[PDB]
Amino acid sequence: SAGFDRHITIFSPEGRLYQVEYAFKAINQGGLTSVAVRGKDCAVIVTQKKVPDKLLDSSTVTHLFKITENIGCVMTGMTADSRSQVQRARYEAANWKYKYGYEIPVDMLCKRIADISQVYTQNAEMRPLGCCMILIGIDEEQGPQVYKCDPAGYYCGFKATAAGVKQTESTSFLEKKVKKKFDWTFEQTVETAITCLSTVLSIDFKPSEIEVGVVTVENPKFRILTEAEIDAHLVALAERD
Amino acid sequence: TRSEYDRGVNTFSPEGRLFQVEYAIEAIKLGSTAIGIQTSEGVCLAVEKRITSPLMEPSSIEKIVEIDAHIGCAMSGLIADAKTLIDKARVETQNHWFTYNETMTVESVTQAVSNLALQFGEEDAAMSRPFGVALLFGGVDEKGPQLFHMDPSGTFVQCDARAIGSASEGAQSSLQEVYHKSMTLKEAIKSSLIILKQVMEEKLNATNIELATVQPGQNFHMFTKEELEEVIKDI
Amino acid sequence: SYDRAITVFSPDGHLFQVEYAQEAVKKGSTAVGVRGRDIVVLGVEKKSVAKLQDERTVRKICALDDNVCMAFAGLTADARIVINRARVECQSHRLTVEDPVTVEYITRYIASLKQRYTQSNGRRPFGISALIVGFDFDGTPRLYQTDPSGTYHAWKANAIGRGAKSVREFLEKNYTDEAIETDDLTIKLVIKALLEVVQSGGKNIELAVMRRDQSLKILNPEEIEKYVAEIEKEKEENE
Amino acid sequence: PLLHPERFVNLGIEPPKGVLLFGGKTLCARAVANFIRVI
Amino acid sequence: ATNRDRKIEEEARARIMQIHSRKMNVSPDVNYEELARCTDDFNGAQCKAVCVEAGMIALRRGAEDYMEGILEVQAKKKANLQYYA
Amino acid sequence: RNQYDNDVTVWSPQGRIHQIEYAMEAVKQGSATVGLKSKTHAVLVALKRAQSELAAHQKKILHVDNHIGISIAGLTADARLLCNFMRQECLDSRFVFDRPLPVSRLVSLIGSKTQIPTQRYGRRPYGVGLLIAGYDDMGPHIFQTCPSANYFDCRAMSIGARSQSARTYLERHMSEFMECNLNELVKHGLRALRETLPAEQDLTTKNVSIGIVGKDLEFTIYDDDDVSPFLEGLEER
Amino acid sequence: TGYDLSASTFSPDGRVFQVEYAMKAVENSSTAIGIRCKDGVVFGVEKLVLSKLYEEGSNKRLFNVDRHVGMAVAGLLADARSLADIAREEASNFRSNFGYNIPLKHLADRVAMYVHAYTLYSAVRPFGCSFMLGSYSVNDGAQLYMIDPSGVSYGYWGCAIGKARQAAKTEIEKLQMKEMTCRDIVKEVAKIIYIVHDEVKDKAFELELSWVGELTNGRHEIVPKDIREEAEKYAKESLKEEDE
Ligand SMILES: Nc1ncnc2c1ncn2[C@@H]1O[C@H](COP(=O)(O)OP(=O)(O)OP(=O)(O)O)[C@@H](O)[C@H]1O
Repeated sequence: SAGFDRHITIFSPEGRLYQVEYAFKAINQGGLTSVAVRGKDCAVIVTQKKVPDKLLDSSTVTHLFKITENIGCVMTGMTADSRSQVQRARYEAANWKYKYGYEIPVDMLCKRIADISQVYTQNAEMRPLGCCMILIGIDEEQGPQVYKCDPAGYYCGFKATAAGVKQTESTSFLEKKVKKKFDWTFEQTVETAITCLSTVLSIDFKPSEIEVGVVTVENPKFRILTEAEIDAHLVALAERD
Repeated sequence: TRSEYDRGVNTFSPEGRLFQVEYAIEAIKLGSTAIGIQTSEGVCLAVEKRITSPLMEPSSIEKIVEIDAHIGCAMSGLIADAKTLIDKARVETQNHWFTYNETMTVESVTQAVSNLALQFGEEDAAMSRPFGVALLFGGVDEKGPQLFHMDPSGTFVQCDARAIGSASEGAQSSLQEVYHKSMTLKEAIKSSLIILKQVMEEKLNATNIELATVQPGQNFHMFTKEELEEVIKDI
Repeated sequence: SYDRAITVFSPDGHLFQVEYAQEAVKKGSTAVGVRGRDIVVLGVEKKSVAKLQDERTVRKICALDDNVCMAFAGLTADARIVINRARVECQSHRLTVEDPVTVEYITRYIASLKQRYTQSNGRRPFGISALIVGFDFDGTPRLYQTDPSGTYHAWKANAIGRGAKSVREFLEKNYTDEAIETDDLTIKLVIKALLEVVQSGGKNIELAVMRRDQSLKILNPEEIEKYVAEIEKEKEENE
Repeated sequence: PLLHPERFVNLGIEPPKGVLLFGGKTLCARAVANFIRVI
Repeated sequence: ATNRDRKIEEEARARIMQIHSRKMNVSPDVNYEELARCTDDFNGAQCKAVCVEAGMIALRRGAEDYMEGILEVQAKKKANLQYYA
Repeated sequence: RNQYDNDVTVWSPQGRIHQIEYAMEAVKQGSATVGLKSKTHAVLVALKRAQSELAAHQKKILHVDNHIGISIAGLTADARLLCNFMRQECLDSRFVFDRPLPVSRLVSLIGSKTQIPTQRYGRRPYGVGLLIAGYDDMGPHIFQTCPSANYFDCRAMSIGARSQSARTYLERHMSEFMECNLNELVKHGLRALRETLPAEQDLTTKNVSIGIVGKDLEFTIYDDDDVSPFLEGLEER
Repeated sequence: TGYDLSASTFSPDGRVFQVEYAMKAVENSSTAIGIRCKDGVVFGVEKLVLSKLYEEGSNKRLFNVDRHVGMAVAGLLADARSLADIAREEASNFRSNFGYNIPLKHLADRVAMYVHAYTLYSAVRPFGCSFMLGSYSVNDGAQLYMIDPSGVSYGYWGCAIGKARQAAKTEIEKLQMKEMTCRDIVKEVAKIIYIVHDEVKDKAFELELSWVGELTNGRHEIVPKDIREEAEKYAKESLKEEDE
């Protein structure tokens, strides 16, 4: 049962889409990693940064994008596919706002992206672009929301999650943390995410080798934390641990 | 190794060759032999008709056909491709007459037929393989009598005397030996019929050949049984 | 691997799959056609059917117009499609030009249809052969034969299908102007040529007759019995 | 290089031996000889 | 040495040319630099074939001969096709 | 190989496409042609083939809009298609702008057109090498274009089978160019073609084709007797 | 392998072998470098004249896509020309659509869009060439970006693409680009090209430069003859000094 692997629309005798599985393997190929966590009234995403040179422009190099004025996303996997998916999400959000008159709910945007991915999986026209996309936002009613857009059209909502090479270990640590006092403050959730990254990579982060984005009920605008803010949080949490 | 470079008309082999086009050129051979000869007095076409069995009335094996009142086309290859290209030639000649109110030159009409045959796999025209047929257009125009040979690859070239079909290689040498620039139409007819008798399975007698002539004067003419017998008397 | 593609050439220069379509034609019940002075006749083998099967739904002879008939040998569904399209185009040509279709014109159209279906790669050739027998608008017993490869010729009498070779040889031997001098000798020749393949002679024979400016007539089984009796009497007398 | 192979050494080229008749092989070789028969 | 721990993966072609033409009557005017220029990756085996065919042109055609030899190593019989190429 | 050269859309595991190379090899399957230019003239000289002594020689130089001509080396089909495209483009340029089309822009358009098939599996690459000799306000231009959609601006170039000898001759004699009359220019080209030809044969009025363009001189083609003034004065080896 | 054919099939590892082969192909051509000085950007390329028959300026690998953007290519020159045409056409659309000059970051994003669209499908092959966009403007400073067959648009202070990219990057790293001016960064670029060029293998060689900066009024253009001559003279002198 080996020939059922070179096409996306061929079912294996056991009923498996080896091409979509390989797409997930490609998700676990960018090397980088990212984590998202939602607190009582805020959500925060933090992703490993890799700029192995003084020549690269860290300003342009990034993996966080504001899909709209109130929704942010972190990419992982192939960078070209990541940017393409980000632009598609931006277009979908703008189209939603134009058509219906109110900003796209995060779950809605995630669902539309999932539908596009499923269409690509079903119709043998394109390969399923291998990027995993995590959205964070503030819903006026349900509070913070965090979602995933894996390259198979599955879009379950989360309390906290991680994507990339070390997603399993990050998930284990995050479930350990969340099983006790799942309700966290802004500082508490930022600390949980940062310490999850630090322990799972077995290293501590300088302010430059890390990116953080935040959305809060008080300030429901996706904001990228600056070097000063991230360094302040790092030092404060390390001191007070 | 020649099994992956000839699955399509648009695949180049390591020698940089279109093997499918070459294959169609090979297919040209299966047809019966035809000989066209150009002379200052006109052009003569003679074809070995290949009646597979009597009871087939001869007016269905169209190896020589008429293009306008000033050209004749001799065919060797698939009857289907023959019919398609003959229809194209007739339509193009009539269109040119309609537009420019003149008679298309033999070179121009052969060029138009070749232009049709060019489209191999171009997704812009719908044939997908070479037309396995070789044509000889012998006609009369302002440049005097002329004869052109067109092959499936879309290539056309002037030929003061040429032979195509199954007996192509064997007849080309005979034409080369017997050809001197100045002849008469009767001399060309005699030489062509002699070559046909040389390279024909059957005994050359009345039927089993067709003979046509285009002269600076009377239009394209098909020699009937009477004239065929008259010439065969003293080929 | 020089096969299984309508648009691929072989070293000898063959289109093997249209050749295979012709071979598929060769696996059909025999159908003979002959032309007379003022009568054109088509005979066809029946092959008989199980008693539980109705007969009016099985057709090997079909009138394409008032002055043109078509005998068939090959795949039945392809036969139905080709005959339907041929009738459609006969009427369309009558519309376009106010003159009944000529046998040569209609057979050329059928040949063009088959050629169109065999040019491309996403189409299967019409695995059939047809005999078109008719009377031109000037009056002439024309008979043409069309093959799956889109090639059509004109004959005086030919047989297609299983017994094509043997029946063609018999017609070759016993076809003559005196043998077609009148409008009954042609029918006698047709039954004679079909008897080398059919068994009963009357229970496995269907004849269609076209007379100048007269509609097609399918001969009755009793008439076929009378004719075969006449041929048997002639044979025994000549013995 | 049967009647005048010394031309090769005259021109400074070494006349070699060993030719592969890969492919009327038998009678063509016999005519070329026109002898060492082998089984 | 194979074809599938410490593995090992113009000027050289010219040198090979002179080495294999050493036992010949090569004329000094020959531009082996030009010969190596007109190579297009032809390896040492092709250089050996070129020299061997130069010797064969000495045999037949008497002996430009180096250009013809390298072309015939390329095997440019060219079998002129009916279609232009 | 054997699984990376079955179509132009697949990369071999070496950073190379094999169908493009196959086309660039097919270009060398045709008869020799060469081109060059002076400070005031552009010229092409080519060896028109003869399929047989009876059949006349197939035409070689194609007459693009009067200020441009081309010499082809490759499939007749692709050569005709490209010639028709050139003629249509030049006619459109003359129709929209009341002045001739620049040769540089013409060759750029040809390069893009030949490049597009080299990416999508919908047709094979255009198997022809083109020597475009044109005259614009800037001056005479000789361009080469290959099936791989690469086009060069060449001062004196050769293409087709056995082009190395002509290229070497042009390399040696390039110093002469830019200060030669038209007769000397055609003599240079004819000598290059003689060198590329094998020794035992020669150039005859029957089998040689010449094309010239330049100042106040629309593209002119000489063949058969027309080339006699050049060959007659041409020196012998 | 089996999964390398076509660019629409993932290998079991999750790698698009067609795009990897495109990267390999681009890392086989002549080298190009660019540097973003504090108030401008400079491109240089080591063109390889494959034959002396070619005149000077043939195979121009430093195209200009819209007046303010220069584009230095490396790899398959056919794909390079096609991508240059696409970039010009996108810039023209942007200017028509928005009545103002196209930002280089946005232009690079659009061209990466195009390249990734090509690499996605299975009826087309990935672009077999990389390139670098550069521009300078009063309201945007100096920008430089590098695009590759996969279609990524990381920003850069400087970059090298082609055969010798790692050595060129190593040489570039030891420069004061953030503060140096155009008039000297051009000389440094020429020196770097002459250092990294391989004479014993590539034989022929030509040095092609360009820049866009304030001193050009934010308009890309080729180097003047005298400036290029002085830059290559400085590069030759530096090479001799290193050889000493
Ligand atoms: N060029 C030729 N001249 C003369 N006879 C020839 C020629 N080619 C073939 N023949 C005939 O072929 C036969 C000799 O061929 P031979 O016995 O060598 O077979 P072969 O083709 O080499 O086959 P194989 O090696 O496969 O057994 C004789 O009949 C000879 O007349």
